[PDB]
Amino acid sequence: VGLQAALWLSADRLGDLALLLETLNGSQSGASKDLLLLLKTWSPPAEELDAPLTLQDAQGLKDVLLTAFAYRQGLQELITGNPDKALSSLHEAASGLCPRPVLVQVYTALGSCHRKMGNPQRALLYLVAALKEGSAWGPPLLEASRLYQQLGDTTAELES
Amino acid sequence: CTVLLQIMERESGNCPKDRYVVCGRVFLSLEDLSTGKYLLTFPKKKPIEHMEDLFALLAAFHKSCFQITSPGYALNSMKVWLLEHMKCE
Repeated sequence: VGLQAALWLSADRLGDLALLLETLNGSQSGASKDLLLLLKTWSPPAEELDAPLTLQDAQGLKDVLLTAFAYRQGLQELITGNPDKALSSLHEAASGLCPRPVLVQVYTALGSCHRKMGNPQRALLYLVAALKEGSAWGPPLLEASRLYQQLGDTTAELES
Repeated sequence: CTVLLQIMERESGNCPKDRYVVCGRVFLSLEDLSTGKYLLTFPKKKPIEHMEDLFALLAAFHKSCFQITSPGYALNSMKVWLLEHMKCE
C-alpha cells in the first residue's frame, strides 16, 4: 500500500490514493478527503514480527508518506496564494522525518509565507535557520533578495 | 534512626559556616511493613499519587544520563517509542 501510494504520490493521483486508504480504514472515514489525517489514521498492523527481512517497513514508509504529502500540499497552497494554510502543513513537515535538506526547503517555504503576508522579521528567522542547517543556501538568499525588494533595502538586496 | 542535614559553604575558604539541622526521626518495625504503609509493591501501586513514592524510585534507582544526536534528521520517534512501544504515562 505504502509503495503503491508512493507511485500515485510521485504521479499526482491523490484522489485515488485517499480512495485506497478510505477503503483500507473504515469507509465511515468517507468525508476525510484531506490526506494528511488519513495517512496518520492509517495504522501499520504489526511491529513487522519475525518474518523474512525487508529493506524498509510499513511505518518507515508511512513516515515518508506524511512528510512528502505535507511538503507537496504546502508548496501548492503557497503558489496558489494561501500563505496562511501553508504554515499548518509546513509545521507538520518538520514534525516527523525531515532529512535536513527537507528542513532547509520547509524553512525557505515558511520565509516565503511570511514575506507574502508582510511579516519580514519572522521570515528572517526561518531563513537564518535554513542558512545554518543547509549546504545549498542559494534559495534562501534569493528569498532575501525578494524581501529587500519588497521593502526597498536595495543595498541589502544587492549585497544578498 | 534520627536524621541530620549537614550544610557547608564552599565560597569562603575559612570553613566558616558549618551549620546543621536535626530534621526528624524514623520509627519502624515489622508490624508496620507487614501492613505495607511505606513499601512500594508493583503492579497495584501503578497510579503514583503520593509523590514521595515517585521520589523513592528516583532515589533508590540506578541513574544513567545520555545524549542522543541525530545530525541529518530530526528526532521525534522518541515520544512514539515512549508513548506507543514503551507505553509511558
